[PDB]
Amino acid sequence: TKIDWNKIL
Amino acid sequence: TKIDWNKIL
Amino acid sequence: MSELEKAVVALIDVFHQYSGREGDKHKLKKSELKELINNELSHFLEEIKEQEVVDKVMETLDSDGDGECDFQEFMAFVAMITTACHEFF
Amino acid sequence: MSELEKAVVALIDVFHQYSGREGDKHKLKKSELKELINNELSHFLEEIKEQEVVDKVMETLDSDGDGECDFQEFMAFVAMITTACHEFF
Ligand SMILES: [Ca+2]
Ligand SMILES: [Ca+2]
Ligand SMILES: [Ca+2]
Ligand SMILES: [Ca+2]
Repeated sequence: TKIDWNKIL
Repeated sequence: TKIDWNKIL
Repeated sequence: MSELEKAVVALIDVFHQYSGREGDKHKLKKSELKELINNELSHFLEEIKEQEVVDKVMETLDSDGDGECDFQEFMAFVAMITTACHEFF
Repeated sequence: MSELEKAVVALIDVFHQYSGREGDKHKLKKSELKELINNELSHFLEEIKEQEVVDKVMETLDSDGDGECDFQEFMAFVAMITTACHEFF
């Protein structure tokens, strides 16, 4: 499940 | 592997 | 599908198994925390058989001071366990 | 033996698989971090195919500012992933 990337950082 | 309890707390 | 991804799902799955038992479904109260430890961490931690050990563990993990262990505080607990596991090794 | 205990061993095992490849065997350098992500987190994170994403991820995870990701910083990364995984859900 793409959880990504700015979320995150 | 007992990793315990004061270690921890 | 990788073992680390399996580890991530396990962390989530087990926290909610216990946190959802009673009260706030997103936090572990003392009895939920105690059973999680006794049932799921028996190879890393000694079975909690005394009220005061339950109480002290919660006091330690309860960082924001609300009497319960939320998911952030749980991850900190996991970090503590995982760190302590090497060393040994 | 429980799934949480399996999760704890996986965390340790995978960090060291990657951290020990080069240089400091207890820290992930950028190339080690990048491969860990690409090889082991492909269902949760988009494959890193640009240098600047590698660089930004390390900048974010490198809390003590030494250019590498140690095991404490790695656990923080795992906490971040695991938190982001619910929600969704
Ligand atoms: Ca609860
Ligand atoms: Ca709390
Ligand atoms: Ca290294
Ligand atoms: Ca660092």
